[PDB]
Amino acid sequence: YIPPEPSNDAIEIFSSGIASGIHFSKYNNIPVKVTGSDVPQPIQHFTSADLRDIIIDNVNKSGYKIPTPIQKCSIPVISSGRDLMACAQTGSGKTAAFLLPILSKLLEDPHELELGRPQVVIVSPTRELAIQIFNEARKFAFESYLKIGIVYGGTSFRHQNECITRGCHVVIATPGRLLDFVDRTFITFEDTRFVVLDEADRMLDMGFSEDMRRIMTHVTMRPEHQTLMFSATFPEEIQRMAGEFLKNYVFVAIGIVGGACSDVKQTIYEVNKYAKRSKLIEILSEQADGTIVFVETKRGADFLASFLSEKEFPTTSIHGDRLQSQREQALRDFKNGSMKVLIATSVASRGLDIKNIKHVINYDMPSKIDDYVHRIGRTGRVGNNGRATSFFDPEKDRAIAADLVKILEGSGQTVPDFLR
RNA sequence: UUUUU
Ligand SMILES: Nc1ncnc2c1ncn2[C@@H]1O[C@H](COP(=O)(O)OP(=O)(O)NP(=O)(O)O)[C@@H](O)[C@H]1O
Ligand SMILES: [Mg+2]
Repeated sequence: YIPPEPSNDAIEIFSSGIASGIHFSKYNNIPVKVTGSDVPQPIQHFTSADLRDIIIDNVNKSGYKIPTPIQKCSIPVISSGRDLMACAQTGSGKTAAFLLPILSKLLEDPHELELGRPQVVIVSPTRELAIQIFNEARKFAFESYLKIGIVYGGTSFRHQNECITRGCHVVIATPGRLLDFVDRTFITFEDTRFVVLDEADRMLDMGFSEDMRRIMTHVTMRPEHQTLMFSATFPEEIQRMAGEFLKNYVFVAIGIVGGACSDVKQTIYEVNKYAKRSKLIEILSEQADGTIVFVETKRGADFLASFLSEKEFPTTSIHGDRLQSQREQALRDFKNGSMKVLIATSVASRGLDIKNIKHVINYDMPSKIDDYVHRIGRTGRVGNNGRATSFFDPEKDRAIAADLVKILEGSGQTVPDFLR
């Protein structure tokens, strides 16, 4: 496919991001928990966290005034050479929480850039999230000698291998296409001093564990390396599995682990399978701009997108059955307003940061409450408000009624009797 | 099922 190359104009490099909301201040009212031995103190300002000036400059140009709770706790820990497990609600700044200190460390204590040997490997559960992280990295490393780069499936192995063999300090990647570059020995980890697993709980779950074990357990892995794990959810059982790959690690949690973001007004409707589509148009007809509808299957996303567009709703979709180029273009169109409605499977439930997403609709409830938390988290980020509407079907979503209630109470939302 | 060479 050969995806479009990223521009270098500071106007584009800094076009990605959401402006802090009116509730930004509410962040410090959130309880903080830290566990571990001699954990460095939390920094209170970007200009007092031992960050290289280049980095701080890019932060100011990115529009940040105050670090968020996880950034305050995470930055000093990473800067200290410590391993980290960080939990913080969706849209609360976790990406910068690990890029700033890592990027800063690359300039502060430089090592020669070898070929096919990255100094930082950041892994992602989805392709679009990989490129998003990739662009934030370019944003924070803007106007420096640092070379980023990204590797992910659905693209021509040649154009990526190309960009990489020019040498990259930081490599963002999805598991599959990385194990490919690795089994073909074009990529090796002798110089990898930072291994970051974004959406870590997902990277370590049944789906990805084997591939993830192989990556981190590779015979080529530099014995001395920091391992950082971040996520808005982290089931205890997965936190135990993570520990095997962490050394004397610090644990930080802002708020309730796996807790939903309190800035998203959540509403749950009791709808039956065949009553869902009219309800959807009912809602979209009332207001359709900036809405993402989450469905259960790939075929379902495509069917619904086609339906909606035949009814005068500028709609596009994203899921695994579309060409990688269509997946990227669909996000493009949603970001610049071309498309007003985005239909998606959980391929877009985690980490995506889209300014236009003003409403999240769970057309189909997910089977796991954690997936619910990430999905509604695509809205109401950075202290801003947001709404999430979910269609609860008694015919099949009884199993998640219990966890949904807890998440609802836990985020200060109202619980409808039918869930009880 | 959804992701993931
Ligand atoms: N300190 C800050 N001040 C203002 N805005 C920020 C700040 N830090 C990050 N942001 C922005 O807010 C959005 C949320 O950051 P992001 O790193 O995607 O959060 P998250 O915690 O990773 N979310 P999720 O991946 O859904 O759990 C991004 O647009 C950032 O640009
Ligand atoms: Mg994230």
